[PDB]
Amino acid sequence: FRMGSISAANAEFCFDVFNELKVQHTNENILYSPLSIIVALAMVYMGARGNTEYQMEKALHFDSIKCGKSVNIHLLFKELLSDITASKANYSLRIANRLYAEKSRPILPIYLKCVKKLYRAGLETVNFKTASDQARQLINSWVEKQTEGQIKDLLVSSSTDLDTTLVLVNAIYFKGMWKTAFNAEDTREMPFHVTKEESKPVQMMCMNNSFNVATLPAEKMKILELPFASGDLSMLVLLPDEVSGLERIEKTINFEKLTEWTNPNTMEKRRVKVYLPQMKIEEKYNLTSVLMALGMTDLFIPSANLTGISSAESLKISQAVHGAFMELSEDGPELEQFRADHPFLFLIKHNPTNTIVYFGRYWSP
Repeated sequence: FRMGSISAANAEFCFDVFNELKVQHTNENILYSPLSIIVALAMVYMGARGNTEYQMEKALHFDSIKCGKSVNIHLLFKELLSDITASKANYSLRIANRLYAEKSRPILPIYLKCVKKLYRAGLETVNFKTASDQARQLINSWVEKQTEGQIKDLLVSSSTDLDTTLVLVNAIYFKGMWKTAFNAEDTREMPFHVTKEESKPVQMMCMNNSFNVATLPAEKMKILELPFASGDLSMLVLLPDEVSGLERIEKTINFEKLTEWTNPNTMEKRRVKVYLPQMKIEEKYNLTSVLMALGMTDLFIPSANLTGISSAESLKISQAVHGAFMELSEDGPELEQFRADHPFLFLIKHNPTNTIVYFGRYWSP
């Protein structure tokens, strides 16, 4: 299992991000890709030195797993992304990952070559100094095109100016299809109980088929596995038994607990009557504060050491922005109930590696 340590680092980072993200996104849907974020940061890490590099190594959990000392890590991420990025029939996963760099911060040839070999077309030089607004529009157009129109204005107007030197831009798009097709003649409006007092209407899909499901009364939850019609991704839905059971589960979830709850011992194939809201979600984040709070403070202040990217005097990450879009479309004996009509957590995983590709909270339609 070559990819096992990288999958584990990604999961630990996922829950580190969730713990920070949820502090400032209360009573809100959450959707992000720990994988696309960690790949973006690994690309920057390749050019970081000194304390900046050390902080990233710890915060990305690389301290537990040519182009620098961590070339193997870069090689494993490149291989993993190549697996999951693809357009098959009924499967489209796109990651848009780019570091935009000010013209007057010349890029070291070695970093440019390393990005070409390991991180695709992941680096672009632009004129922020005297064309920061055109640069902004060009960046946002690229993100918008790569996400099939779904992630618009990722870099907002206040975010770039003549002093911008580096912007990390990361977006992920996924559109897949349910394997057990939900028949649209059964989709209908049902109340979603955001709280015991507040309900909102949602288009609710209904399925009745064999599914793997963990039934966990000691944790007061059920975990449903939903395969997709094509690709090697699947969804897990963690549904609290109680209308307001989410908070207790968010306070306790981490990589170790998630592994315990999904152990194959208690995952059982059985007939399930599933109610699930239409899963089409978009979220955008400025992750600068979150990543500083995780320990990568140096990267975002003028004392950043990015001398493996450029020898220029001043250099730092001005903004790190992430946009995530996820959609699953449909196709044209007693049952266990799985009625996801109150807030829940969900994730999309890459089955061959157990890598978390998306992590999210469904709070409200």
